Amino acid sequence: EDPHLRNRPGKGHNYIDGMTQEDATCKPVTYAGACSSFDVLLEKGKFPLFQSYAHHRTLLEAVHDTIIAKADPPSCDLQSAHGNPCMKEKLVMKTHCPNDYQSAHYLNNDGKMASVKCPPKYELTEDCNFCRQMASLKKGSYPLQDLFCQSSEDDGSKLKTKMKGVCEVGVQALKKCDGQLSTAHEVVPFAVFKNSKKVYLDKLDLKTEENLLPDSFVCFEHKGELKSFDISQCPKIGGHGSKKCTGDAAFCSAYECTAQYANAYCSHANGSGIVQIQVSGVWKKPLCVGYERVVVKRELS
Amino acid sequence: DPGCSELIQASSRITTCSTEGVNTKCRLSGTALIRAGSVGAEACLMLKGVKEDQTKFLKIKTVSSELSCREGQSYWTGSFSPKCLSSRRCHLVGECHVNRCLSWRDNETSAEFSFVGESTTMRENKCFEQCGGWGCGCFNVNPSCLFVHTYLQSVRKEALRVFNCIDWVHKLTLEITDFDGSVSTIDLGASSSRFTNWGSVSLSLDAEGISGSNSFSFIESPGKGYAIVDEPFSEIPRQGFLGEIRCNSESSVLSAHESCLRAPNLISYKPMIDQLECTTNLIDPFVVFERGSLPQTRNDKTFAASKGNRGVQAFSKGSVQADLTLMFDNFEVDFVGAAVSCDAAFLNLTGCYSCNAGARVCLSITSTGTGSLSAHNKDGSLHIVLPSENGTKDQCQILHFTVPEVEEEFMYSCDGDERPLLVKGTLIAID
Amino acid sequence: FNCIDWVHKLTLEITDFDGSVSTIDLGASSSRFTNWGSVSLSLDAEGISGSNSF
Repeated sequence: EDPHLRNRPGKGHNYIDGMTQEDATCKPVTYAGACSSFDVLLEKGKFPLFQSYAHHRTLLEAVHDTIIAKADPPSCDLQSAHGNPCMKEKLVMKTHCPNDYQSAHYLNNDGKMASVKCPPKYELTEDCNFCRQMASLKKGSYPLQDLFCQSSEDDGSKLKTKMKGVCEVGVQALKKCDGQLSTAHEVVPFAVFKNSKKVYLDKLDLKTEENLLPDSFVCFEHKGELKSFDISQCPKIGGHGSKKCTGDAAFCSAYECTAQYANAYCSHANGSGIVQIQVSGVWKKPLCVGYERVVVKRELS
Repeated sequence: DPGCSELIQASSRITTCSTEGVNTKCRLSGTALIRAGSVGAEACLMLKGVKEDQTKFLKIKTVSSELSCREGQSYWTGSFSPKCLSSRRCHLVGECHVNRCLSWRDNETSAEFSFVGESTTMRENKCFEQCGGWGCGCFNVNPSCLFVHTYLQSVRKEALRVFNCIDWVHKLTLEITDFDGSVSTIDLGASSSRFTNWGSVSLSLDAEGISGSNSFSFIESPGKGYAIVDEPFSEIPRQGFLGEIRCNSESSVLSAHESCLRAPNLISYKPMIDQLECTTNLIDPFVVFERGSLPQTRNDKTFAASKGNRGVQAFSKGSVQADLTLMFDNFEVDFVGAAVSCDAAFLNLTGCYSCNAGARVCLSITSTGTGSLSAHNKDGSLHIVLPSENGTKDQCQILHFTVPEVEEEFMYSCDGDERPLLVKGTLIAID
Repeated sequence: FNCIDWVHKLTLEITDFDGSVSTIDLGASSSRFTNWGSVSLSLDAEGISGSNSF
């Protein structure tokens, strides 16, 4: 159970159209390279969600996995005039972000990955509204919200945001408040299904069903100091693979292991498996559960 | 057959509506009071939109009258058997000393049994004095020591959570039916408060209340029935009473964790040179659990377990006299203005008059789609609301009367147009 | 020495299923250690009061 927070299952891509200037050190994501769209997620005591779900995908990797659609335009230009579609959705996200950045991705209303862009030479400010002039400039994207991603094909397009006591949150127009309302800033989690809308969460109820999954094992190497290798190259029971790998009872109980004859050591991961959600009193399997800090307009007499 | 009985109308102080896309969306925000029903009878708050056919229903069905118990101080007890490990060692060899084996500390691990480890299993270290010379097994004339490393092990394959009661809470299990159609089941006890999607419910008026449960302790068994003990609850883990070796969780009892509490100096010992017979004298909880297994009647009631939820309850033989308090947290209630029509037919009438049980009615509603039927008399005494469905379906609800010779013409309307309907039937005197 | 209480001890000669004979003893609510598991006396309604003054 060695903590390896660099191995990315699936595609492992972190780039958006219109600003593909990070496809050299982040396509795919491995131990080699420097990408600001992944190195900021490995901070100590800052992002506990990504540290808990280390062996899971994110948002950009979910978009590049051909399992969810992207916003149009995917990269709104903050430099052009006559407004832009990416203004009313990001202006309400009153959060902090460091400087020397050029992009910031988030979730819109249609459940799509909406991001911005900054052509050379412009950098984001403290809020991220406009771009100003400029030391190295991080050409990646700073995640404004903490979330994860996983593989799921469960239906749920007719399920929208179900909140109680809140008339308007973020930018979506939920229930109609005939009386008054109080403007406040609170942290409200959200969720997303397979081709649905941005369903906010009021009672965060998550669980992890750890099962024998291919993305829950990390293979090492044999020299004669145990570095990572790959998990998709280990042979299976009745199948075929490259170099032979072995391990404990978990790796040998599902795959093939020869111990001495094997050339790799496959060990069990930590904090990975089937993750479901509890919304509308029923258990569902979403794509990614996250949270954000936006404007919350609750009810008031 | 049993349906809504206490049918009241919502006041206009907290009732509002707004037309959005030719759809009257009624909204409620306030506190309303409704009369609770008896066993079988139901209660619902009928909503009034902006016209006749726009009328919903919030029917709530009462399961039965339960008397739940209030928990508080509890602990996890169980049976345990010690495993003594003796190892006699001569003097001047290792740690066998005449002045060290006598004043031997419990937290210190002896060298003769340090290979076991410093795990979380309940253990203790003793030290007895034996003999010396060639008469037992030594070389010096000084007496030898006896290193003892006794550890506890779990005997019973299951644990029990012995709790107590301080008051009997009269809990009423309710099955609230929402306006859209989502059926939810909750419960209200004495002054409990349960939040829902459309607001929150709470019980106000109470009636049954057994007083005198502080001198009785209960036994809970996971997966099986409960029990009852006829003695006051014990808290101090002393010797003799129930709870000599207790813990705080099921894993702390099934695996014997060090977090459990026990009485100091409770394991006996019998030093026999090289032999050892360590034993305890704890009371077996399964003895009282079997001698007092539910059902166990007391005075004039019947104590039993609950169905579904874990917890002790009680059954009584009294009536149901309570008042339910409703609350709406701005719940939007929409209804299409183009309702469907349907015709009703009389079937039978059997029940009682001037009683809490009321009298059930049989009505055959034949329509073309899912709608809502509204019927009202002339003197303004009763009102009938039945959810209309497609095809010929059998409906009806509880209708209370004040005369055994029921004879009153009712006018039912499904979408605005009213139709006459005459009902009849005899009833019996039920108090 | 003295005696604080008279423990009703019952010397039992438990015979296993195969035929192994084991002689043990059980008093009040004491438990022992046998090859087939463990055994302990349950009900006990026999005792002699007034033993501290002897």
